[PDB]
Amino acid sequence: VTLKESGPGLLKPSQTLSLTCSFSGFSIRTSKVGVSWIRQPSGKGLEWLAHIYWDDDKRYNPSLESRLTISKDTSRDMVFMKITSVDTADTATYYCARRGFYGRKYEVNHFDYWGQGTTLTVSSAKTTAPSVYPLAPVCGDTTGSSVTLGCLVKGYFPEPVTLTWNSGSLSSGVHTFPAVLQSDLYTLSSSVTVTSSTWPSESITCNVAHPASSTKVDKKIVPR
Amino acid sequence: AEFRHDS
Amino acid sequence: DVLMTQTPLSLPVNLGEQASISCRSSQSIVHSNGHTYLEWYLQRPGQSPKLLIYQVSTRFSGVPDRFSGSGSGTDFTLRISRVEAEDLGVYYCFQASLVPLTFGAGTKLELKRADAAPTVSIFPPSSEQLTSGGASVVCFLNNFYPKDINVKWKIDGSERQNGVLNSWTDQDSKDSTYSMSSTLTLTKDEYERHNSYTCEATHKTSTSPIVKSFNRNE
Repeated sequence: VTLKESGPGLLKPSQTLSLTCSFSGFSIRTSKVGVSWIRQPSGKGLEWLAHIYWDDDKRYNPSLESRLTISKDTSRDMVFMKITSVDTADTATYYCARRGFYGRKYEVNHFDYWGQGTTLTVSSAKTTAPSVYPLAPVCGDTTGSSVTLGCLVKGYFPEPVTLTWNSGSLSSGVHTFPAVLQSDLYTLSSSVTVTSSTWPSESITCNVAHPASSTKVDKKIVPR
Repeated sequence: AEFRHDS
Repeated sequence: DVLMTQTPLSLPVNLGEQASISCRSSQSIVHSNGHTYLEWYLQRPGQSPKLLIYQVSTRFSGVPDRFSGSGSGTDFTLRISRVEAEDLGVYYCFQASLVPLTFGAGTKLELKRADAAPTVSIFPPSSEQLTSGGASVVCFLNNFYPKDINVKWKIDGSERQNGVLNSWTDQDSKDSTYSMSSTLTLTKDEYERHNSYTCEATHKTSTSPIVKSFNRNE
């Protein structure tokens, strides 16, 4: 038994989301399993959206129901979800979950199989290259035994970027933070901590690639 | 409202 | 609708110890058909949720017997007898008796370790950003434990709540600490109006505020 969700990946606000869940390894028709859609918004837990029974009866979460339509095509072994008028808050991973049971105990049902999910980001942005900015300390903050440097990767779309330090040779003492979507664009940052004897006497460079915009930028961290 | 469970 | 309240929301443990997670529903989730549709799901880091327990106390096939579910009506408990590395992740209780079906907020079962103070570092805007018309100030708070931390920006002594973008790392796989990045973004003109920039943190490892500052003119 496998479940596979498909979705557009990116939408602009106000568009309609069309999701598909495709089942393998059993028959929706024969099994009479119910199917739900469940989502996980960015930085939140799980939320149940909608469920469809074998006979096409449906149930919805009132919080979103007015925007939701669930449907199925048994002959294709597929279940569908439409969500109208998407906006930023619909940025989430969408899971298809089978409400299976061990035969023939229809009443002892539960979400036994979940797919890998399909992620959606909702943004008005077109492809946008990041601005990459070196973060050097003020002079007072370079008097100790270590120094922390950083790199700010601001205002790009879509994900991902790849950030490395000295072309990947500098890996210890690095913290690269997950990207965050805000005002329709992503921002990411990374810090690296090295000995005071290392920098600024040796060079430290942030390397940033954003494949969607075909950009690659190296920013040397230079003392103020 | 109760969720439907078949038997 | 049925609120599902899990306690605690964060549960640090040592591997090999017992763990206990409580789930309270706001009303009875005994269904009219006689069953109580209380389920427990585990989402391991970077994976899909998986079923652990159904009908309050029945383990799903493949789930080890160190897991046990108990309770009745509104009062439910998940116990793990001896926590293993594959058990770490977020645990959700879930009721499927009433519509909307509802999850708890999730309980993160995480590795315990000794407290550690953040290494805090603050960064003025880069020359490059300033020339473009913007001004971001960045504060890193690195390698701290526990995860609970309050970060405040102050500009000329006044708290700045707006224009902030925060990001957090997941618990470190080797040293089990957390790190945070906070970016306060202004216009160049706003940045040039003000003098002192401060990143202030409250964490249990210090009896006083953890402060890093700079003056724009220095």
